[PDB]
Amino acid sequence: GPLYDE
Amino acid sequence: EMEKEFEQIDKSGSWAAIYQDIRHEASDFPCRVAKLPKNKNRNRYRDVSPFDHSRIKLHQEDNDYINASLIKMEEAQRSYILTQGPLPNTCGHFWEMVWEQKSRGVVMLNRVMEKGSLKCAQYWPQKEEKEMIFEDTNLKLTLISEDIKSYYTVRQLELENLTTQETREILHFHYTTWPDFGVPESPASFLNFLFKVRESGSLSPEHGPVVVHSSAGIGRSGTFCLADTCLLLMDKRKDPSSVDIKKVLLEMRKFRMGLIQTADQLRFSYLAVIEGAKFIMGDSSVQDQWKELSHED
Ligand SMILES: [Cl-]
Ligand SMILES: [Cl-]
Ligand SMILES: [Mg+2]
Repeated sequence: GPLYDE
Repeated sequence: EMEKEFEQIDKSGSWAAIYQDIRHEASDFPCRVAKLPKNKNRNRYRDVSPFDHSRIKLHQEDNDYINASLIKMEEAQRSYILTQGPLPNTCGHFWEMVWEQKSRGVVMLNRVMEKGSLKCAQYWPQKEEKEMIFEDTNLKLTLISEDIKSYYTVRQLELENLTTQETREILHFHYTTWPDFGVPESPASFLNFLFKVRESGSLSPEHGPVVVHSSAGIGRSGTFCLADTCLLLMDKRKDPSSVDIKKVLLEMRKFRMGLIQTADQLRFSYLAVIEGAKFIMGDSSVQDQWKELSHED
């Protein structure tokens, strides 16, 4: 999934 | 104490170190429900989940899961609900939560599109005559009016529960110029917005907890709640200088992971609280000086 931190 | 600490850390260029220690010392609790395979489409980011212990539960037999946490600041006597920016399939769950938790206000610190990428669904109506109906949770949402300022907007929304036939006015406080992984333009523009939320009555203990969100519901959102909380403590404590921002933030991190995403957000938080303290100390005139300084035209 997408990552918020990066 | 607080103001001397800001000095020494700035003097040292130790913001990054201080922020990393916070990261290292933060709580880790289980997020088992968030991680359930059936909840993958309910989570915007793999790396941002609610703890089981503080997660908001939906009043649903189906699937009670939303990516939202109750931050309950005991000494401050304020609760907030921090949530991700809702997804296209979670907007109904969002407004069901607002309804069930009796919130009056929603504070949005992001935009729907940031750096070319969708960060938050368009979960509220942009036009009066184009109301939204959330079929899954049986809610209707209507834009009544809005007040657009230079860097934030306040909207008056009517939320109707179609099952119970009841309606509630929700206030939408939307900060439209706070960049992702960034900070507000100045302490004054931040405070002016925070004080606008406060003066609306949305944070009163007679309502349910405000819902504060960003894209993930941790970075900007963390910044907003930590400031508010610290300024509350400043006002309650025998010694206003005893407020330790780092401790208050680790306390909030017991409830939702990852609050405050950068060292510079941490630093801004200190700036805000330091400036904000002029009000708390008794000078109620400085509100008017923030308003003017924020250029809200
Ligand atoms: Cl499952
Ligand atoms: Cl937007
Ligand atoms: Mg129109």
